[PDB]
Amino acid sequence: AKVEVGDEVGNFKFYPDSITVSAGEAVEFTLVGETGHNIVFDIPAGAPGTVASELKAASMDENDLLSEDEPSFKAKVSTPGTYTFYCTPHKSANMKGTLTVK
Ligand SMILES: [Cu+2]
Repeated sequence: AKVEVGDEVGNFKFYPDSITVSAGEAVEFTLVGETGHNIVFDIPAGAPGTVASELKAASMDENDLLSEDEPSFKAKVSTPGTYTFYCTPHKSANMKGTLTVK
């Protein structure tokens, strides 16, 4: 799947903010615009440790931002369920989306 992160007008959004993928299908986040962003998954409380490792490996580090020099990030989640992801700089601005894995 492909998700655009931000736009050329500097809005703090994922495009689309809701994606449904198959197990193990990579979703490629690509930066659009000059504002840096990243993607970190929320870890469901109560999640088994296998789902928590997977979601952490599918997340960018705190000190990592997509830039014109690193414009994409690829995440793969194979466990069925729906997961929330957000951008750390603009988490306050409701810059978030959902990933449904079938
Ligand atoms: Cu952002």
